Amino acid sequence: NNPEYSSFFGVMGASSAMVFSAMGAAYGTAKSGTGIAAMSVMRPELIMKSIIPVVMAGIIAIYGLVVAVLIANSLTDGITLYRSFLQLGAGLSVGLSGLAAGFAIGIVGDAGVRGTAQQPRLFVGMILILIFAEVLGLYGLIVALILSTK
Amino acid sequence: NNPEYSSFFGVMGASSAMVFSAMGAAYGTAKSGTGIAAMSVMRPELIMKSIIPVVMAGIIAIYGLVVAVLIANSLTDGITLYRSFLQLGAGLSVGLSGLAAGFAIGIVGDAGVRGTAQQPRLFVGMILILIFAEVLGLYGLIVALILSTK
Amino acid sequence: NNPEYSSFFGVMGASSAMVFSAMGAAYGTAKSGTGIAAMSVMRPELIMKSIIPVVMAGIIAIYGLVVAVLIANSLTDGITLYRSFLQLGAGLSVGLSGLAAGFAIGIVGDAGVRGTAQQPRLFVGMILILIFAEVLGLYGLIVALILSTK
Amino acid sequence: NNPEYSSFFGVMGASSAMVFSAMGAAYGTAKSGTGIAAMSVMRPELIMKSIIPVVMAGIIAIYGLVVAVLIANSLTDGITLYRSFLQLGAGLSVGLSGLAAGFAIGIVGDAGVRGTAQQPRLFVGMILILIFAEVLGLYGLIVALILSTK
Amino acid sequence: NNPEYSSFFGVMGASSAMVFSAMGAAYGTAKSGTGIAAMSVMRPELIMKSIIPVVMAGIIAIYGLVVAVLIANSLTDGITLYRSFLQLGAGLSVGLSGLAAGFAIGIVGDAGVRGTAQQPRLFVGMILILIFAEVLGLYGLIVALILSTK
Amino acid sequence: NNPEYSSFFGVMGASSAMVFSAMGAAYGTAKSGTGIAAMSVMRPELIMKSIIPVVMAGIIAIYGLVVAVLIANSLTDGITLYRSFLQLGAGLSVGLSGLAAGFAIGIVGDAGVRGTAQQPRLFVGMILILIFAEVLGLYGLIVALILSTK
Amino acid sequence: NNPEYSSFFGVMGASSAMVFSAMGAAYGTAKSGTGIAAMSVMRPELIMKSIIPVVMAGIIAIYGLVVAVLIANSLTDGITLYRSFLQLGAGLSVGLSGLAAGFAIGIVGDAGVRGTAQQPRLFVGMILILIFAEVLGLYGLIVALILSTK
Amino acid sequence: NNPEYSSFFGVMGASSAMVFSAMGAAYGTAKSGTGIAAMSVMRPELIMKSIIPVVMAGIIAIYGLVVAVLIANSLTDGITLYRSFLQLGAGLSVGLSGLAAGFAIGIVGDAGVRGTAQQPRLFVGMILILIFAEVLGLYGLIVALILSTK
Amino acid sequence: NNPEYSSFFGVMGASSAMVFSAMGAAYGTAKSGTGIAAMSVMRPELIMKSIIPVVMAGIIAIYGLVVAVLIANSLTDGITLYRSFLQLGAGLSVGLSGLAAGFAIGIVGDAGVRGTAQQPRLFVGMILILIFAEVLGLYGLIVALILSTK
Amino acid sequence: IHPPVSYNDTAPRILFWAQNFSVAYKDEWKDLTSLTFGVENLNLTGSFWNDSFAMLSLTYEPLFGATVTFKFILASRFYPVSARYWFTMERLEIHSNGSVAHFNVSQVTGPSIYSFHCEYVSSLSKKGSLLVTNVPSLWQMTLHNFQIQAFNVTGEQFSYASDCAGFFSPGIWMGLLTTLFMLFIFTYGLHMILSLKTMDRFDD
Amino acid sequence: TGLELLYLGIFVAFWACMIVVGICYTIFDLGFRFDVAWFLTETSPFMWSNLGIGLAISLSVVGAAWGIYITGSSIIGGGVKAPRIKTKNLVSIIFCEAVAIYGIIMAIVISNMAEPFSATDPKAIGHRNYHAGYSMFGAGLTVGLSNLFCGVCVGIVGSGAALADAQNPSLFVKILIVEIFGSAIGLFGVIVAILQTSRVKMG
Amino acid sequence: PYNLAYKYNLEYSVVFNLVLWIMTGLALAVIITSYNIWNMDPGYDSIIYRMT
Repeated sequence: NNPEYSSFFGVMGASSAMVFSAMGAAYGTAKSGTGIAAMSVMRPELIMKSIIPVVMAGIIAIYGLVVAVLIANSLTDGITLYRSFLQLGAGLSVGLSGLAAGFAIGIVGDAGVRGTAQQPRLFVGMILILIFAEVLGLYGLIVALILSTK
Repeated sequence: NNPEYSSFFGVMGASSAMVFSAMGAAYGTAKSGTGIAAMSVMRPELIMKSIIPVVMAGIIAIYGLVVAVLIANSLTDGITLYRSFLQLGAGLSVGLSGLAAGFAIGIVGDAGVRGTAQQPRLFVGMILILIFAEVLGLYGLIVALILSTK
Repeated sequence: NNPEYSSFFGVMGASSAMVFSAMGAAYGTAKSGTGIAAMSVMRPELIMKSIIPVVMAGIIAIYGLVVAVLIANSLTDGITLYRSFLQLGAGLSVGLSGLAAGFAIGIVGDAGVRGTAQQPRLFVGMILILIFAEVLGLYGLIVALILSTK
Repeated sequence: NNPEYSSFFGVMGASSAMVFSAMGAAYGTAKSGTGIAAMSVMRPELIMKSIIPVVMAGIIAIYGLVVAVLIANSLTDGITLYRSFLQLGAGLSVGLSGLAAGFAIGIVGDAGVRGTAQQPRLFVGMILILIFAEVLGLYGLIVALILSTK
Repeated sequence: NNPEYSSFFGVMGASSAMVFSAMGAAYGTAKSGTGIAAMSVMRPELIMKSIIPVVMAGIIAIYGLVVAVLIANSLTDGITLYRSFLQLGAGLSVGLSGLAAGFAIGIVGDAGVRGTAQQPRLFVGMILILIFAEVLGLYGLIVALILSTK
Repeated sequence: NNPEYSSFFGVMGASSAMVFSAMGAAYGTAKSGTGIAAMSVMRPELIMKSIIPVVMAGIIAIYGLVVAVLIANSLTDGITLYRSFLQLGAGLSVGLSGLAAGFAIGIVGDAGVRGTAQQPRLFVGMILILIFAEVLGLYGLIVALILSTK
Repeated sequence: NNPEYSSFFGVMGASSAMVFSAMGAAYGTAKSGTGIAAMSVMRPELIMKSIIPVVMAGIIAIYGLVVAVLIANSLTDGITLYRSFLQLGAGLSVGLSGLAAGFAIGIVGDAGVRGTAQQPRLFVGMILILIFAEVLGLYGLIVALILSTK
Repeated sequence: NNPEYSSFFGVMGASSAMVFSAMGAAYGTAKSGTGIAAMSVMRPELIMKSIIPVVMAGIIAIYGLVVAVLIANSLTDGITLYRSFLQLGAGLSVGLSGLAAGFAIGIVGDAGVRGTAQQPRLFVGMILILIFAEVLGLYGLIVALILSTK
Repeated sequence: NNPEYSSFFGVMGASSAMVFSAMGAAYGTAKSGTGIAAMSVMRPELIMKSIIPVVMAGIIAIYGLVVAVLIANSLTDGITLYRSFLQLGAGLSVGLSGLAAGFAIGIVGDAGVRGTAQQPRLFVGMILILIFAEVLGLYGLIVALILSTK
Repeated sequence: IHPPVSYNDTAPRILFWAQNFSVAYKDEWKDLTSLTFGVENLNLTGSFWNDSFAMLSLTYEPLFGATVTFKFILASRFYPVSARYWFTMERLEIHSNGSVAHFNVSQVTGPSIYSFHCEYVSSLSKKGSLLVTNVPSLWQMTLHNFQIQAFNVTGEQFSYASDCAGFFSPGIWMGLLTTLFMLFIFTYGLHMILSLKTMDRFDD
Repeated sequence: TGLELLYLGIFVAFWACMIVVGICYTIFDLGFRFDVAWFLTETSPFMWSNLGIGLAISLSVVGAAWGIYITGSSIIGGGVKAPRIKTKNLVSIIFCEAVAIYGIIMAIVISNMAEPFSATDPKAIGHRNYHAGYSMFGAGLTVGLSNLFCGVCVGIVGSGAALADAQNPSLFVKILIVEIFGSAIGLFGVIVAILQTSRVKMG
Repeated sequence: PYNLAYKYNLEYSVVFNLVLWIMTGLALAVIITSYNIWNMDPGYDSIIYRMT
């Protein structure tokens, strides 16, 4: 006696998990990329030490993919309303966490890589701040998997 | 038999895939194209190298098209509401993901083309950033494939 | 017995707790990071000690996470609507209170580091105001825990 | 007897009491922090003496916490819809009163600390305006308390 | 009859009565304080007498308090829907009226105190204008009183 | 019999009659006062005459009070829905008319006093214009009285 | 017998009728007044001639008043929905048309007066354009009268 | 058989036919009048010949009047929904077409008159452009009339 | 047999067909005429050649007119919902197409007229481009006719 | 306010009410409210109840030269879309002298645990025409403030009621979609037209 | 920012209403009232099909015209000092117009899909018929927006192309590759629309 | 008595939509007119710089 409309929420959980994490990663890549492009004209040797934020946005994206794929695997044609809402919760948690964490990663990377261009000592501060940002996506992942697996 | 209105969400799934993928590809193409046009007058020797980002945007478009075709073939007038929701999920997953990817490709391509116009050594880093940006849409394509095939 | 949609608000609480507090932490991280990268140029010796705002901001995310997981383990299939409402309340409390806190930390730290670049004495007042900012997230945790436990 | 959803308005009252007070306090602390940081440059001997506005923002937060805690403590399951409404009323009262107070404290301080930096005489004036702004949150607390008791 | 949702309107009335008056007082105090801070640097000797517009904002706040307390005193579980509606009406009457008075007092003070700093004579005329601005809230209070006791 | 919720529109009529008239008078008072300060700084002697526009805004406040009080005295529990809607019409008619009149009086007062400082003989045209602006609120009142007493 | 709620549309016709007409008139008076004030500082001899646009706006006000009085007088507690709707139509037709005429009168009055000070020959054309502006409100009144009487 | 509420859409046909054509004529006269005023200060002898654009805006108004009056004449009580909708259609067709036409008239008249002041020969071209815009209002009238009579 | 409201959609189709085309034409003529005046002041001898863009705007208006009257002809009382929506489709098809075509013709016309003013060689280019915009209006008209004559 | 008609089986099981209940045959109207409600002599013979089905057979002896009866035929069942048991009034069956007539019913539906209400459940066009036929019929029926509940009954009380009075209707929804997609276009056009501007200067 | 503030305000109000109404319906148990199925079923398939076609043509035309003027402004301005431009860079205009060409092709193709019903009851209308409605609406929406976006893209890149050509004759023939890729997106939209309508039948 | 449902009218849909949308249009018209006047340029540019 499982409503057929209930399964929609699980699909939406998977979608959200993918899409919002994707938007966060996209912005994070974007701002860090413009920063890198600006920096590279003056200090090309910093390209590889400065791409790291893009990798971290990529990690936000992989977090989104992991949660979304897990939700998809858990989905079923007669999925219960309770479990489906759990999957929606996981999807929103991870997706919006990734959105926020990516916003942070992008802004931090932009400002930082620019900062290093004029002052190389800042590199350590960059990497610290960037990981502190990525930790938000980690928390999103944590909560998302807990809900998706309950 | 399945409810009469069921197929609506599957139709929307196909449409969303193609349409949002097209939005992403269009923005990426246009942004990279304005960058390319501005760069051409300055450093004409770099045009055929600088094209690549438009190819990445086209890759996002292809990602959209593949999913859209899959949903179109899977679609019929009597699908279960569950599969209809899943088709919509696949469509949105690839589509919005491609949109985010497209903004990424456009911005990164523009900034990087502008940089390389001034400093050739940025080129390879730009390629790497572009790859990481399209990878965002690739994740959406993976999740969409899974949702649709399930 | 209990309405089947009750679980929706429980999962909404679980999500909200993490997501909104995470947005606050993200904004704080971003503003403080830009401030750090700015101040580093003139006074590169202060970066590590001056990271304390990002260190403090991550705490809002910790708070969000704890409330989220507590709502999660409290969730089950048959919760009464009363309990689901308490879970929603706890989630919203910690999340949005942490968002307010995060705006506070972001602004205060961003201003404080830049000021300290010109006046090292400010650091102590910066810490004081930052504590007065984190306590907002803390109070949200207190109310959220009380609600979720009831 | 009572409709089973009556506690929704109680939990919403709690969430309002905490969250809106938190927003007000956050705005107050943020603007006061900008003021302190700005004034610090040429008058660092005023830092420790100028924290008062942030303290008042903290008191905003304290009213928020107090009302929310009372609300939560008094939430019983079969709460009469009547008292549940009254309780939404108390929460809104304290919370939005705290937001108004937060606007007041923040705007007052951001200018008042600067004015003091140029002119020591103002300090007493600023504290007077701050207390008059503070009593706004105080009135909100009074009203919320009477509705919660009632 | 007396539907179980009746008291909601009266409760919202109390909330409005306090909250909108509080917002008005907040803005009035904020602007008047900003003007006072601006003036003090030039003419510190005016502070004791120039504070008055903030007191006028406080009067608006007091109006809000009085109407709110009357409403709260009047509430009751078996409140008739007509009494609840009168209570709501009184609440809006006082609250939004006070908000208008707050806007007026605030703008007027911001201008007038600055002017007085540059011209001693303006003081009394400013006071008259503030008297009229508060008179608006006084009308609001009277209307709310009549509605409440009707 | 008339449905119980009918008196809603009468109570709203009274509340709006006060509130919107209040908003209009507040705005007019505001702009007039700013202009008065500005003119007074240079030409203090002209204050006593220049205050007049604020008085005429107080007239709008009076209109609002009169109509609101009339409606309040007319309110009854067994009020016919038709009479209730009449009272709502009257309340809106006075209130938003006073809003228009306050707008006009405010802009005219500002501009006119500002000019008057430079050319005293403008006073005649100014006064005439404010008359023309106040008769708008007078018309609002006439319509409101007809509607309410009908 | 007719549906009781019909009264609403008649009262709304009255309210709209007076309100939009009044707002248009207010705009017309206000901008014309700004023009007059700016003009006077130079050419005080043109005050009585320049007042004309404000009168022309007062004409819109009078039109609104006329239709509104007709509507209010014609309302009855047993009004048919046909007649009530018709009254609404009359109200909209005069009021919004008068608002358009109000913007026209105000803008042209301002511009024309300012020019006239610079060039008195403009005055005749300014009259003609003023008349053309008002005939809009006259058409609105005609339509509204026909509607209100049918 | 003639749903009771049918009169509404005929009434709106009337109201639109008036109001939207009126707004179009108003914008036309407004912008053209600003242009006339601007040109006057330089080229007085053109003033009388320059007013044609305002005339054509008035013709937009007269189109509105013709359609609205015909519509009102056709508003019988027991109107069928068919004719009521045709009546609305006529209303919108004239009103919005006239709105667009009046916008065109205003912009073109402004441009044309100020150009003519600089260069007389533009006069015929301006008249031609005004005609080609005015035919838009003419088509609005033609479609509205057809819809109304059919 | 057929629902009584069926005619509304056909009426909306006709009204849209007129109105959107009219607005497109209005924008086109306004922009074009502005450019014509600007070129005129310097080059009186190009008016007759330059007017063409306004003529093509007239063409799009005519397209709207023909489609609209064709729909009006088919607006019969016993209109089946099928035919009604066919007419709505015709309406939108011509209408939005014409609005876009008007934008294109207007902007291209302004740009081209200004260019011709300096460079006579461009005139043929102007016309050649403009035809490619106007053929869009032809396209919308064609599809609208096919729909209406389905 | 008269009491509802109730069919009982160890307890009330089917419940029906209206403020006014009337019928016509050959356009000659007659009123049934008093003869129906509260009066004990209302013959319910032939009425039948099932957890899946219900048939309420009201009866009046002299009406229209016949011992007339009205069978309201209702059912309930599981719809897989949602866990709920929905209910519907399928048809109305008039029984007349040696004769029967069938009316299909359009919009009387809802969750089985809630009653249903409607103003003017009647065959006349002017009043909603919720009862319908393909064949033109001698019969007219009108039920003003009709309310009914044939499943999950509990004592004399009705359950909470769903109502015909939705915030929208099919026609209204289609109209709102149409007007919204007109308004999108209109706002786009008006935005662009309002962004039109005029130059402040001219060349030499 | 007047009108944009208005759009933002109305948008916020609409979605606030949606959110609050959703919470209230769920809390009051009105999922039976809020059943999307009734909306989707009683909204006539004709409305879907015909909004579909109208958008299919009109959005395509919007893209075409938008891109057209975006590139035409540049083509003209550059041509002022570079008369060679007018004949050459017109390929931007032609590629913009191809979008509206697609618009017609799919619009008329879909128009061949429509047929009446002579049925009102949803059961009588049937799955095939409701599917026809939604499918036509979706195919129209898809083609319309893919064309819109292709058009804006091609217009922008063409503007850039003309401006670049103004400074150097030789570059245009190479930049046009970006234009080709832009048109490819519209072609993808066309393909998707074709597939969506390929198995549709009203009647 | 007997938990009779509240007597919603038959034309509730149409009356409700008429009220809602008419009031929405009215409220928006009022708000926009107020906005436009609120931002009405006071136009004393010849005086502003003497005052300031």
